[PDB]
Amino acid sequence: EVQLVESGGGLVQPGWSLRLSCVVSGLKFDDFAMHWVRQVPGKGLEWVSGLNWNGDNVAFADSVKGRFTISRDNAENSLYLQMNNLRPEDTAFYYCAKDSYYDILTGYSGAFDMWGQGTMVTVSSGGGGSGGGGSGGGGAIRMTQSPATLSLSPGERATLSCRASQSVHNYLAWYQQKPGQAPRLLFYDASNRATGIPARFSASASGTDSTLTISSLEPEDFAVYYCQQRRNGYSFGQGTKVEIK
Amino acid sequence: DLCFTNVYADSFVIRGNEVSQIAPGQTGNIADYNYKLPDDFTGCVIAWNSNKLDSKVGGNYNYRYRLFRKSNLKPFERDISTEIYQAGNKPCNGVAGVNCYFPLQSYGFRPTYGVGHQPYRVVVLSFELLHAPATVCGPKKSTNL
Repeated sequence: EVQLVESGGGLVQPGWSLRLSCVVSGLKFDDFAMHWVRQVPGKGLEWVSGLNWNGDNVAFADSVKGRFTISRDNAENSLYLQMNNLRPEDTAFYYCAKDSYYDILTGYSGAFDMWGQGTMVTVSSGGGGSGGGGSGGGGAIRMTQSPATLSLSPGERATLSCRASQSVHNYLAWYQQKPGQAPRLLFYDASNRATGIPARFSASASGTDSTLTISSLEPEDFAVYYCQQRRNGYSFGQGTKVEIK
Repeated sequence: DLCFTNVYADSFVIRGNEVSQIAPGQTGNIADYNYKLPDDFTGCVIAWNSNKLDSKVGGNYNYRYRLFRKSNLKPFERDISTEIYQAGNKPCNGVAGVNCYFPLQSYGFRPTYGVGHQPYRVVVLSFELLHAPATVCGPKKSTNL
């Protein structure tokens, strides 16, 4: 199986440069694109960047565009990030994700099929900084989850509906994140089952509406579930934190 | 009045999602793995919604797309082939299997698609200026007598 080991985290004074590494193992990494994704402590997921298997597809976050550099090596199976001009808002938990390629016209798809352990980078030793420019990337109509928060006991059936603002065709990803543990993929394309998934987990989707059913709940299946979209400069949903009632 | 030597016409249909990718030197699957329009070019591309004539409810499998490639196709490079693509480890001996998908994939159209997924008839006209006499000219009327 693919093991993804990250390194380069720790506590640093903002303003200088840092290097983060994700070493890949398990199979032919050359055929798969690699990606960086961000975790703000205690909230939802935010995407960082993505580099294709051949490096032809370069994708950078708007905030970090023009100042952060991505690179990769398919011989040693590594992905490198070099960052400059650090500011306190960059403190986060980074994850390297392996490619889970899809098949429609818009291109390849990089998502959370193979996970890295995630490493913490805390650039917070000086004074805080921010800006007054909100733009429109954070105010976009988020995919609405009904219910937004569901607390249920083991044994019954839980239904979560993800309703999307724009037509996402069939590409929606359903994701599970155990608190304090490595998050787990749930559903490809929100419509077909992932390999080895038991019968109690099911999901369906078409257009902008998606349903996720978890029948016969168990005490260990409480986690954070995500419905994630991929139109252009893909971003994540708000996430639903299902725990014990 | 500008008369040039040769003209090349290409025509096909793609999805309405990737309309913005048609430009000289873009990033994306279509911009590289089917054709890359050169940064410098004479000629251009015209696209228009050919949805109601090229979309089927059951899925217009007639229109297909070559999807996977390990390389970016250069300007004026033509890649038309029939080969099954290997992604994980093996091409799975020409079947559908574990992480083994076929590039020449039918779109799976639906006229129930939203405005974003409305396929476009996309054509490119390409100019060629060669040492040969320019014969593909425009009319020379002539005026009245």
